[PDB]
Amino acid sequence: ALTKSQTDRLEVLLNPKDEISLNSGKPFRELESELLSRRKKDLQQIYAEERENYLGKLEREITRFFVDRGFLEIKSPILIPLEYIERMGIDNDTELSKQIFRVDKNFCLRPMLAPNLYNYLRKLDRALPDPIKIFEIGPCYRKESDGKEHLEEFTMLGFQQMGSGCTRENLESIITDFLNHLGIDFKIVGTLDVMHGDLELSSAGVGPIPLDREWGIDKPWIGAGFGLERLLKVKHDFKNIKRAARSESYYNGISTNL
Amino acid sequence: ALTKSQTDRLEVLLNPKDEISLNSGKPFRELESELLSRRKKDLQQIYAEERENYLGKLEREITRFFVDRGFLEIKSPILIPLEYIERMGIDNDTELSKQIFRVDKNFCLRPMLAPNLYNYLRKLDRALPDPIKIFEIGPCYRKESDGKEHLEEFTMLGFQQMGSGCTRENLESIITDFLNHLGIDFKIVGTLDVMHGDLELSSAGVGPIPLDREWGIDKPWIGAGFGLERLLKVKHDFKNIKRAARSESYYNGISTNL
Ligand SMILES: Nc1ncnc2c1ncn2[C@@H]1O[C@H](COP(=O)(O)OP(=O)(O)NP(=O)(O)O)[C@@H](O)[C@H]1O
Ligand SMILES: Nc1ncnc2c1ncn2[C@@H]1O[C@H](COP(=O)(O)OP(=O)(O)NP(=O)(O)O)[C@@H](O)[C@H]1O
Ligand SMILES: N[C@@H](Cc1cccc(C(F)(F)F)c1)C(=O)O
Ligand SMILES: N[C@@H](Cc1cccc(C(F)(F)F)c1)C(=O)O
Ligand SMILES: [Mg+2]
Ligand SMILES: [Mg+2]
Ligand SMILES: [Mg+2]
Ligand SMILES: [Mg+2]
Repeated sequence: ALTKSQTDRLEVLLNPKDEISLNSGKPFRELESELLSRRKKDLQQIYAEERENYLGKLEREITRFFVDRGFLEIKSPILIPLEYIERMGIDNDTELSKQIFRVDKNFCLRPMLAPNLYNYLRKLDRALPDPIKIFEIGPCYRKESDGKEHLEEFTMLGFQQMGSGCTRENLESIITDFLNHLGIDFKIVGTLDVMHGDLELSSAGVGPIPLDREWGIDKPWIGAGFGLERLLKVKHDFKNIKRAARSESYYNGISTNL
Repeated sequence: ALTKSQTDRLEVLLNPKDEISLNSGKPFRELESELLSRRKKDLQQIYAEERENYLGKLEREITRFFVDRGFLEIKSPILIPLEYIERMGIDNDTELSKQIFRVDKNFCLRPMLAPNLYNYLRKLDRALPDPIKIFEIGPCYRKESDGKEHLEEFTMLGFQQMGSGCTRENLESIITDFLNHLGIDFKIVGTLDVMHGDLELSSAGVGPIPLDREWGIDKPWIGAGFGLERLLKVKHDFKNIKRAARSESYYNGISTNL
């Protein structure tokens, strides 16, 4: 009989498509040696042929999608003024209020892209023709209870369109084309949320809303935010989102502790 | 005569290749209106035709280079254990000691890639054939005095090879092919530093060194780290590195305050 510790160890080495039944009579040392050999060969194959990181490759694929659909690629600060959080309407009695990683006195690691996107929409409206279409992909940070769907350090896609054409129908069409392009099953639940079963892939919004005024925004808009690691978790059928994270423990979902 | 404040404003709107002499008799309001029109059209052109962010595009170009030369693409945590800094030999009497952005009690924003790359070299040596070739591109953070060559939030390329072939000659060849591929003039000064005039583009190293033992490393290695914003600063002839940063004030080196 395998111990709980022994099966924890074998699960770390098990990949979702592996056709190995641990429940078999063979001893731990044999099962472990078999999985070690498979995971080493998986890494050798990546090293020999493709060599691209899941998270980076997904970011490049998403970037190509939105650039081709006419969205401007934004790269804005990750370390943002703490005042952006309050101006987002976030204070006591909101969950996000307590999830913020603070740096020094006046700064924090961004938990969301909306502040910087708001600022870019306002400034670019003075230069660019209607409608204004932008997106950003990059790190975001939230303090979280241990979860199989939550990382404290994750990667967010955010996209926003401002001006004409900002209808719910057009928003659902962007989401639908995007996730069909990636090959990720979903349902849109209606603000609106893009779900994979019980897992939230995205929350999306249709403006205007009263908050827009604080940011100097006075036009209709549509937008959404997606976690890339949740997308990888669904696409690759990982049982825990840690396999998709920036990590020293997993490479493209393969254990690095061999 | 233009005030210092007025010329500060016009310089924000001036692009390096602009053939406009501010020294001309025309009044501030006219010069400003002329530059505003040029910068707006520069942004319209980006929005119409390419739409890619300088920093992201450079990252993708560098990624393609190293992947094609056989380096594995790494994406590891940006928020790292504070213990990695001490184990790097960094304490009082080192500059970097005081430059660290600390988060909570046991963590910090990484100021360097060497800790995570060291850990990846050690773990991948159990799976991959010799030599082991990896690279990473991503955010790094250092507290800095105001500088025209320094950002507090920047982007670092790090690459490292471990095992056979780790000679100084092979290291200089990687650097030389890389910067000739990007079109960036340089000189190698000899550890070794890759300089553009007085601007340091890279510091590079040849192991083994005694520090390797703390990280479980016992093979020869070569590697280097490059700041992407310094590369963009040289390539685009920006007078201040802020034009290349993650920013809300500049898009591809064009002022967003129009
Ligand atoms: N801690 C996290 N780890 C991974 N992805 C996250 C995390 N927090 C948010 N996301 C993703 O980022 C998207 C935009 O943020 P948001 O809509 O605020 O998520 P959320 O409301 O916190 N969903 P949830 O925390 O699961 O109840 C979400 O739809 C998720 O896909
Ligand atoms: N604050 C910064 N802003 C932008 N790039 C940086 C910064 N700090 C380091 N870099 C880049 O990262 C590379 C690797 O880090 P490192 O060799 O430690 O730089 P460095 O020794 O601090 N050079 P310098 O700070 O200018 O005296 C450097 O060669 C720079 O190109
Ligand atoms: N509220 C989260 C997710 C989100 C939701 C809807 C619209 C956007 C955005 F992309 F338009 F910003 C983002 C965030 O701000 O990142
Ligand atoms: N000392 C810095 C830069 C550096 C220098 C030489 C080698 C590397 C590396 F890529 F091999 F890590 C990195 C850092 O650690 O990022
Ligand atoms: Mg949450
Ligand atoms: Mg949500
Ligand atoms: Mg320095
Ligand atoms: Mg140096």
